[PDB]
Amino acid sequence: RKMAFPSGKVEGCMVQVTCGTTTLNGLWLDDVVYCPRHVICTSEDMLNPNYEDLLIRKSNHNFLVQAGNVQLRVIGHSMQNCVLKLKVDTANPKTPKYKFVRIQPGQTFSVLACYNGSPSGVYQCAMRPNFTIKGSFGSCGSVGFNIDYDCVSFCYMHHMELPTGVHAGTDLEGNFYGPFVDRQTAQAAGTDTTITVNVLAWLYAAVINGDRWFLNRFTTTLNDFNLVAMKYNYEPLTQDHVDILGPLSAQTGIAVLDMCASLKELLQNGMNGRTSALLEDEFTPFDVV
Amino acid sequence: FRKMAFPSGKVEGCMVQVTCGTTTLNGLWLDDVVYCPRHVICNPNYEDLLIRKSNHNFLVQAGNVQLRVIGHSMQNCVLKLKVDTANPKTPKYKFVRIQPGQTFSVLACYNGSPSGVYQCAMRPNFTIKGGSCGSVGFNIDYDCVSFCYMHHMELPTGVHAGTDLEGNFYGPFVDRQTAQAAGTDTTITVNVLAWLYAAVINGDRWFLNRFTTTLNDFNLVAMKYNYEPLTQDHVDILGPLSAQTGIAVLDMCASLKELLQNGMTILGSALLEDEFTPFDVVR
Repeated sequence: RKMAFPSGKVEGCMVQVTCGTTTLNGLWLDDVVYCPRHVICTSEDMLNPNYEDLLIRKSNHNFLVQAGNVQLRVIGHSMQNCVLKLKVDTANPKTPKYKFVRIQPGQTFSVLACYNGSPSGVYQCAMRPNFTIKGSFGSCGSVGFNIDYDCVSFCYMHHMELPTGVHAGTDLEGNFYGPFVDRQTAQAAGTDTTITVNVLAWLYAAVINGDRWFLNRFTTTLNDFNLVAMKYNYEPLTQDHVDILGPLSAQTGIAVLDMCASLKELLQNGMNGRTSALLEDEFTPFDVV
Repeated sequence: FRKMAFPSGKVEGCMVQVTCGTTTLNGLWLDDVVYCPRHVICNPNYEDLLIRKSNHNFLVQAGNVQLRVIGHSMQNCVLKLKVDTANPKTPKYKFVRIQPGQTFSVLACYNGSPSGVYQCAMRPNFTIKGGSCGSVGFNIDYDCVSFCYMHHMELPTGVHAGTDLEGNFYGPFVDRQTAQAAGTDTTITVNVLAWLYAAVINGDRWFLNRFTTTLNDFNLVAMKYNYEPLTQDHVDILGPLSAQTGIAVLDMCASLKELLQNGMTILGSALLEDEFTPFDVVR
C-alpha cells in the first residue's frame, strides 16, 4: 500500500488565514504562520497581481488568523518569495520538531488536505517530473511533509490549480516548484513522464516480496534502455539512479541493468492479466527499503 | 482521483505497546482501558490461559510511560486491560461494526508507534488487503472517531483478518494457528458505480451510453464477471449521484456492463476501482 505519514504532528499546526474575503490555510510553527501570499489578492488581482503594492497597503489587523476557536493576534508580517509570514504573539504549543526542505521530482511525501484550517484527509504523493502534484485539492495552503524520527520535514505548500486538474505550489521558503507563478496566466503542466527509478525500485520490492514472473534472461546497456524507455514517456535513467538502486540490486541478486531489461519487456508486453495492473512510480528507492 | 485517509492524530494519541511474556503488539488506550487482541496471552483455551494470568503479567507502555494494569478481562477476541491512568488524549469515540464494501482508515503501528495511515475497504470476503497486530481501523465524523477494526492476523494469501472493537471477527476466521484461507473475493459493484459517478463529476464521460439495463439482467452479467450483486438498496444509496449527474443507476449499470465486456482512461486508471463508497465520492 501507498501509506501516508501519520498526520497528527501537522494537524496541530493548521490554522485558517483570512484577508478580506479570501480565506485559506496557514501553517503555524512557533510564532509564525506561513500561508500563500495570494491570500491578499481579490480574484481580479490574480490576473496581474503586484504583490509588493498589495502588501504595503495591509496592516497586521487586516489578517484574521484562527486556530480552531482561538483568534491569534498578528503582530508583524513579511513576504518571502511567494509565501506570507505572519508573526503572531503566541508560539504554537503543539509545534513539532521540524525543518524546511526542498525536494526534487520523483520524491514522495504526504499531503494533509485542509479546508478553512481544518484537516480533511491525508494522502501520499510524488512530485511529478513536470513539477506538479496529482492531488485532491479551497485547499490552498495545505502542506506536504515527510516525518523522520519525530521530525517533520515540510517540503510543499499548495498554491494553484492548473487547468489539467493538477496542482502547483512552493517549498516553505516560497519558491515555486517548476516554472509556475502565483498569477492566473495561461500556464500549463508540460507532458508528464514516468519516474523510472521509482518503477525499478518497486520491481526490486516485488522480487523481495517473492514475485519474479516478470524477470527475463536479457540485459541491456544503459543507453539502449533509455532509448527504449523514452519511447514510453519514461524519464531517462542516470548513473546516479543506477547507483541509488545498488543496495536493492544486492539484496535481490538482480543487477540494475538486468532489472532494466525486465522493465523494457514489461513495457513491450504489459502484464498479461497479472499484477497492481499498472507499473507504479510513486515509491522511491528509499521508500522501498 | 486520490484515495484519502482520515487525519490520524486523534488515534495516534491512543496507541500503546502491550507485552505479555515474549509477545508484544499494539493496544488502544481509551480512558482507563487498553484494548488489544486476546492472543497476546499466547489450539488455545483463552478462558483458562487468562485465569492463569495476573495483572503483573501485562506490561503496557505509552511512549516512555509504563501504565500499571489493575484489572483484566476478555470481551470475545479482545483483551481489556484496566490501567491506573486515564488517557488524557482520549477522543470522542464510538465502537461500530461495518459491512463488507465499506471503507475506513488504518493506522499501521509497530510496537505502539504509529508508522503510516492508509485507506482500506472491507472486502466482500471479510478480509483487508493491507508486528502490526492491534492496529485499528476507523472513520471520523466531525470530532467523533468510530473505531471499526482491530488487526489480528495475516492469512496465507497475504491479506489481513481482524475483529471489531468488541472482539467479533469479520469473516469466518478464528484466532488460532490452524489452517485458514480467504474465500474467493468479489468486486464491490456499488463502489465501482460510485467511482464511475466520480469520473463523470470530474468531466470523464466517454463510457456513458444511450442505453439502460434491468437490475436483473445486470446481476446475471455481474455474477459472471465476479462482481457482487446489486440490490435496490444499492440503487437507493447511489440516488444522490444519479440526481447530481443526471445518469440513472441502471443507466450507469449499462455503462459498467459495456465496460466489463469490451474494456476501455477513466480517472487516469485502467482497472475499475472499487474501494470508494458512494459516501466517499460525495465527500
